[PDB]
Amino acid sequence: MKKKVVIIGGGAAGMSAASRVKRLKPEWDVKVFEATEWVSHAPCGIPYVVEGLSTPDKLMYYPPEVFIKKRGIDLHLNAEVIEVDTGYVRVRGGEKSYEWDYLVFANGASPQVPAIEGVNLKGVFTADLPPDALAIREYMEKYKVENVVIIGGGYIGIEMAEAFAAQGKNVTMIVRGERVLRRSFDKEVTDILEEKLKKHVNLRLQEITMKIEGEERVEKVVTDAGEYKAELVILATGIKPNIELAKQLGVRIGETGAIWTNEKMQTSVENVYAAGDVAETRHVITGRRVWVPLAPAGNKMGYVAGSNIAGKELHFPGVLGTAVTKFMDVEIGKTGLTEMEALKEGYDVRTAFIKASTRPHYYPGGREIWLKGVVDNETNRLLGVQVVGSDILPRIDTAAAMLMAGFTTKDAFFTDLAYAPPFAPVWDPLIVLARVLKFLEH
Amino acid sequence: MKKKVVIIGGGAAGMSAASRVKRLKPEWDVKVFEATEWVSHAPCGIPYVVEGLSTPDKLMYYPPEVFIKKRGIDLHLNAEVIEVDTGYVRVRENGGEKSYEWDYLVFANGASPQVPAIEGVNLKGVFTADLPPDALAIREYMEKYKVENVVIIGGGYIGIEMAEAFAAQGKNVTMIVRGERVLRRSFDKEVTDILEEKLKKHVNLRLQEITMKIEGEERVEKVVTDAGEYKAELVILATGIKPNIELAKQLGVRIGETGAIWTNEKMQTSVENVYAAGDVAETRHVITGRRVWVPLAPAGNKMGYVAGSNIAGKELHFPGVLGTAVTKFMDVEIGKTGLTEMEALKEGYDVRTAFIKASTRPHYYPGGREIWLKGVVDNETNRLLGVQVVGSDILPRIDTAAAMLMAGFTTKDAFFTDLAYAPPFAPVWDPLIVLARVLKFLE
Ligand SMILES: Cc1cc2nc3c(=O)[nH]c(=O)nc-3n(C[C@H](O)[C@H](O)[C@H](O)COP(=O)(O)OP(=O)(O)OC[C@H]3O[C@@H](n4cnc5c(N)ncnc54)[C@H](O)[C@@H]3O)c2cc1C
Ligand SMILES: Cc1cc2nc3c(=O)[nH]c(=O)nc-3n(C[C@H](O)[C@H](O)[C@H](O)COP(=O)(O)OP(=O)(O)OC[C@H]3O[C@@H](n4cnc5c(N)ncnc54)[C@H](O)[C@@H]3O)c2cc1C
Ligand SMILES: CC(C)(COP(=O)(O)OP(=O)(O)OC[C@H]1O[C@@H](n2cnc3c(N)ncnc32)[C@H](O)[C@@H]1OP(=O)(O)O)[C@@H](O)C(=O)NCCC(=O)NCCS
Ligand SMILES: CC(C)(COP(=O)(O)OP(=O)(O)OC[C@H]1O[C@@H](n2cnc3c(N)ncnc32)[C@H](O)[C@@H]1OP(=O)(O)O)[C@@H](O)C(=O)NCCC(=O)NCCS
Repeated sequence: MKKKVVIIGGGAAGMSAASRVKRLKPEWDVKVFEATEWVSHAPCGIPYVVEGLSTPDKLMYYPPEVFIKKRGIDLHLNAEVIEVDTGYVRVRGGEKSYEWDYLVFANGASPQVPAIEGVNLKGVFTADLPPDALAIREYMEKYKVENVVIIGGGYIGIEMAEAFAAQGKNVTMIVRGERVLRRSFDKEVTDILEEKLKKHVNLRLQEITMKIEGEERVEKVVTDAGEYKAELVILATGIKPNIELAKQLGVRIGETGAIWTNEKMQTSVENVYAAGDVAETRHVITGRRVWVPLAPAGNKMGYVAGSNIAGKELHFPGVLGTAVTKFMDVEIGKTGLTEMEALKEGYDVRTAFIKASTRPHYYPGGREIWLKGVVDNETNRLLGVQVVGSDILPRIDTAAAMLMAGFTTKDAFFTDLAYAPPFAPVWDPLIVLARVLKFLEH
Repeated sequence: MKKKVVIIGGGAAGMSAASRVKRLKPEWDVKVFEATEWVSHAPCGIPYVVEGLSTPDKLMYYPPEVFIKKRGIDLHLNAEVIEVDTGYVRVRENGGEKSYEWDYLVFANGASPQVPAIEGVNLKGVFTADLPPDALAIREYMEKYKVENVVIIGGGYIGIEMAEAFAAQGKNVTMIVRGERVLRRSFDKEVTDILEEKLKKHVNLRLQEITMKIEGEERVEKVVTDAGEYKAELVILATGIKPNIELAKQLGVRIGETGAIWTNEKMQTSVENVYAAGDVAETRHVITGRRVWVPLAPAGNKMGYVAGSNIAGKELHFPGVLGTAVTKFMDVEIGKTGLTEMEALKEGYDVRTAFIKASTRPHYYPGGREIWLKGVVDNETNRLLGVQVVGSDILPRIDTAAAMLMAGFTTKDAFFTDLAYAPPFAPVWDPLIVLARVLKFLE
């Protein structure tokens, strides 16, 4: 029998789920309901759209007709799913009902709303979806901005901060405690991003935002600490998964806050799946259920969800917590457990923090790179690697493979990594790190 | 007790071994005999010093003072090992000869360029690019004599790296390649073709030519091949290299089928207490398990490390090599790991391949260059046999793939590996992941 598949949300995870199902089952009716004008879009591009490095149409991978005419997917744009119950969906010109044999929550995560005064003032913005990027640029046109404040010291906030310093503004970051990205990175890595950050940005640590002032336009921001002139505000205080439709069916919600899924991306409710930013996943090292709202996993989850619906078993092994960002000259990145995390999990750990060069001592253009590694004292296995400086991608990606596989410090050392003078030093920083840790054996 | 450890060769392999031994056994007598004046040197920097992009003193990692004073190695510079016998080594240093007892011996005397049977190889103006003294000799010749036209006899990596060194200096460069294509021995056609496009535009690329003779006055002026003549004031012979095994043979040391000194995981040779590390040594291949010869720097260094540890009674095993290597001509990056399609087929594998094109950034973020990937896969097990990468930003794809191959990843293992994404780094689907997907998990 043909079967009716319904997908809520037309982002990365949603279309990956949509494509996969139709690809495997062309005779099946695959509907996607997206609330906005946007499909196959990238929230990752926003900062760079706003910076103006590029345009907002380039936050699409594929246009609608590629999905409808070229891939046979019944794509409903401007369509908001408002209710769900067993076997039925309710959507909004018009408010119609649809039946499903399978359901995918490819539903994403909306930004967290801190309840303080002036949050609703023309002038205050939160960066999540592509319509937000156009709204900020449509604003900087209708008004004249020179002072910008950013509440949040995470990555979303840093990328937005950079997106304004490049446009030559007086930017102020207000983070709620002792360091930037304290939740995800360790101090000795975070310090090196901050040296560069302090300089190009008014970094205000250990502060809480109290109110936002203005008329109908924003004009000032007050914190427990001091006042700052501001004509535009970005709020990046974290995000939370859109779980409100999920509960509508008493789908299990994870310790994490996101929708509980298994290896097949199935939920606690039969024929109901979940993928992307709404979905809680598994950690590859730890085995703990964890929430890591990032793009590559989002897509893979959609791919995995699509496959199981179309009746070919596939497992998603989980995630490593691999992530990477940048402030100007400085590349920041991790994969696996941070020292803090590894401690929280009750591991017995040793660590190492080294500096190296990015090129051999002869070939020019050699820049600095720092690496912190975390190792389990009992097994010698790597638990995580953090890298900062220049040219950190080969290291992070490489270490991610090694972790996936459960490499030891010794396994890493003898791995045949490449060397040429225009590429890396003789002793690759990753294998240097792995040597400084040592291979202990009772 | 307090053993005597003698190491022939002061390159990466020798110094790694000497350092390791002394580090584990500080009460031991450790001697390094190096023929030249250079210790801890980088022959890998010869092309870049020739280009003038770097000074020669930059080829040394540590000054010899560090090994002697700071580490305790009895380093003997300008000292050549002439004969080897069980227990003894004959060395020529201060014009004369002398004798040294060894309890442990390491061959780290590397590999030297193959001397071709052409007439006129010994004219002045003809150089080999193998050791640091060569790089000086090349600059000093360009200083003493006017050079406009440069001819490279090559095809392989050194050749291309030497060819580039002369081009960006404005010189007129010609490459003589025996048979169909550049780098034909180590890469597949569809990979080298992309480099070759870039080569021909900045090089007089001459394929399927056997250089017959090098002619000139007292010094070089022309190169004659069975294809024709080429005006040349300077010649680089880079037709391949051979392991220095002639003094191993005196000891009765087993030589592997590759031509290099046979070893095991411990870097031990056929002869008791005798070791070999670096470009002299034959090692294991991580995938095939076959004996292989890959004269490259990171392996040579680890081989020295491993040899040192075993001499000093701390057992360690070198797992072998993947055939991982990387080069660049201009802004074209070329690199491989594992087996090519040709190697795999030669080894009798049931093989499927894929060749894809992608970008280094997403279509929003700018600066996106082109990247091409080739993957070889075993049909029966779904495991990656090898990956070749060409274009821009290829280091992540090779290093990551190397780890995967080292470990025995399948295409599905590769596909589901948590690789990093941010716009200034890569596209949402890393080109490696696309390769793994286009390859397929057929079972
Ligand atoms: C500014 C920013 C920068 C980022 N940078 C990176 C990065 O560098 N690297 C990285 O890996 N990740 C990054 N991410 C995260 C990445 O964008 C997400 O993890 C990924 O896009 C998740 O895809 P998704 O389809 O699951 O959710 P989304 O991409 O958010 O798609 C969900 C869609 O569902 C729609 N929807 C919501 N509710 C309904 C409803 N009730 N009815 C119908 N439709 C609905 C929404 O309109 C939305 O379009 C970034 C995110 C942001 C916000
Ligand atoms: C032009 C060029 C470019 C290269 N580029 C790269 C690259 O990009 N990446 C890479 O991984 N590898 C590269 N290599 C290879 C790399 O240099 C070698 O694999 C590495 O140096 C091997 O170290 P080794 O000590 O075994 O040999 P060597 O570094 O050559 O050391 C051997 C030493 O032993 C000495 N010796 C020889 N005979 C005697 C004797 N009779 N008595 C005493 N001493 C003796 C020699 O003088 C020599 O200094 C390149 C090589 C060349 C020539
Ligand atoms: C593109 C998207 C819809 C997924 O669709 P997908 O079909 O799984 O991925 P592709 O369109 O690239 O793949 C189509 C086919 O081409 C092949 N392919 C992809 N790239 C290729 C390449 N460069 N060379 C050769 N083949 C390629 C794939 O193998 C696939 O084959 P298959 O259908 O048999 O599996 C989804 O990832 C998306 O919405 N992306 C944009 C949004 C986003 O990811 N943003 C990032 C979050 S901020
Ligand atoms: C340098 C050489 C002698 C090896 O020496 P080594 O002692 O084994 O390696 P290092 O010099 O880095 O040793 C430094 C020590 O400090 C440690 N260290 C700590 N932090 C470090 C850092 N951030 N970077 C490098 N080493 C660090 C190393 O782990 C090592 O520890 P160990 O003594 O306990 O083993 C050898 O590689 C050589 O001669 N190289 C020159 C030629 C070459 O590199 N290649 C030739 C062709 S390109």
